[PDB]
Amino acid sequence: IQSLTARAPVWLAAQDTLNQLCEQSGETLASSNDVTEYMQQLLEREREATVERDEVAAQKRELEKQIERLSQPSGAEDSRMIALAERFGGVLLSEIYDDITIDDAPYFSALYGPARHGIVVPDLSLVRPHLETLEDCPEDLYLIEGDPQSFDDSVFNAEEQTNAVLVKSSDRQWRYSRYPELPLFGRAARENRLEALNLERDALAERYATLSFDVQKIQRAHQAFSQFVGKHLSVAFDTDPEAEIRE
Amino acid sequence: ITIDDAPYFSALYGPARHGIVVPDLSLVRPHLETLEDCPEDLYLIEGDPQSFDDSVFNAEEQTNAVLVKSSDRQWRYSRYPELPLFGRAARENRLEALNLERDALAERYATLSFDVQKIQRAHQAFSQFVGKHLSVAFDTDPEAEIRE
Amino acid sequence: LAYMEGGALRSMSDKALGALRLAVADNEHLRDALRLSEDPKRPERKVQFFIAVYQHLRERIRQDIIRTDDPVDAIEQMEIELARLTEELTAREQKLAI
Repeated sequence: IQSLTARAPVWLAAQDTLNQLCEQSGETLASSNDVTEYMQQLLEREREATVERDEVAAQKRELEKQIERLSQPSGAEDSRMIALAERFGGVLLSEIYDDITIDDAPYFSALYGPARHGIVVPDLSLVRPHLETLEDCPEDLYLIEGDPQSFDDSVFNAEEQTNAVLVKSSDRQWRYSRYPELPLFGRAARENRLEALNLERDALAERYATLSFDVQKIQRAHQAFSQFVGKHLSVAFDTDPEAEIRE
Repeated sequence: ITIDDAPYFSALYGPARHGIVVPDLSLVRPHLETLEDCPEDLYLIEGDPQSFDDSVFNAEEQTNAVLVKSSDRQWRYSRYPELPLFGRAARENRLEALNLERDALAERYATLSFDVQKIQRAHQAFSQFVGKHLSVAFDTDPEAEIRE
Repeated sequence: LAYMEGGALRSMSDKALGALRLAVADNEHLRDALRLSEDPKRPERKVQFFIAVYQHLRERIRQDIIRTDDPVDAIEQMEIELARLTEELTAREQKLAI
């Protein structure tokens, strides 16, 4: 009786800890081997959830990068377009066409092509010296000549076609710009579209948070099981003393 | 095309780097309205595919860059890219380097998997011991008590 | 604890009450219930205090975004909320900067 009594409290605390740990799970444990397979299932769920979480995070990061790219000063290639714009007494072409209608925006964007984002500089000789210096700039920088406040439409070999525009960029060379959707020009409702991107990313962030919480919960369950087994295995699944002591 | 001038050719061509050498230009205009899946800024040039004459540019070479009079009141500045569209030569050594990195990752994964296998085996041995010899584990020798 | 003498139980209870003193400093109703609970001739008050804890812990659940009636199971939901609010804080900081 005294030996069983001495053994008792350890066994009782072990039983209570094990019952709490198992009930926290949907399963009830019955063996050390069974605990090991539960650990294996925990590892499987963890290695899965982490992959989904990372995939969602990559999608998320792409979404915020896209949202930022449309931010300032007027959503464009502002990484270097900024310095390229204020360093010279010019104005962004996209900003110049900032207020164009959503309907004329695609037409003008197709008409202007890769030069939509160009910078208006009436001289073209201010950039002539600095050209050699420019090593950190978009692989294709675009500049146009005219009055930034009242620039006259760039003369083009344009040829409008159904929802598109052909153009002769140089002798024997044509660029065919199909009417884009949600264009560069007309950057007033494009702010509304980056708001729509924020709305879209809201659900992505919600799902990422759920996945991260699941990962944390699985990690904490695994750590609790580890601590358990550290303190617990010696008496796990052993016979009940209380009944023996009463008998 | 040579690796040396390939970045130069890419910088000179710009977005027109990706283009089709159609010496007629007559199959496009009727089909132009018929092109919908084509890239939005489709680029087409007139030249002989057998001997494509050098494309027309008013090109000035700056240090690792170029300036081209793309059109009236339009001067375009470009820099030299890497892995240019021209002179690909299949760039097979880049594929090989990527394969080397992937194979190194696979080898590392194999080694880690083997280590995990060994650790699992040791765990199962420990579990087996504690399942069958835990009760008498570390306890004293009964032979002395028996002799006493 | 069924196999531990009363003196050690008194000692653990004393330590726990000392901790509760600091823990419940802010609250007034829980503090008053605790201040009542130490009379040794009214044991049920102690039990009541526990109820008063859980009860209180339930009303302040802010069930608008939480559901678990048991506060012990709401720690996960608060952790979820902290993670979500950290994300929202990052977004807000970026927006303010721009």
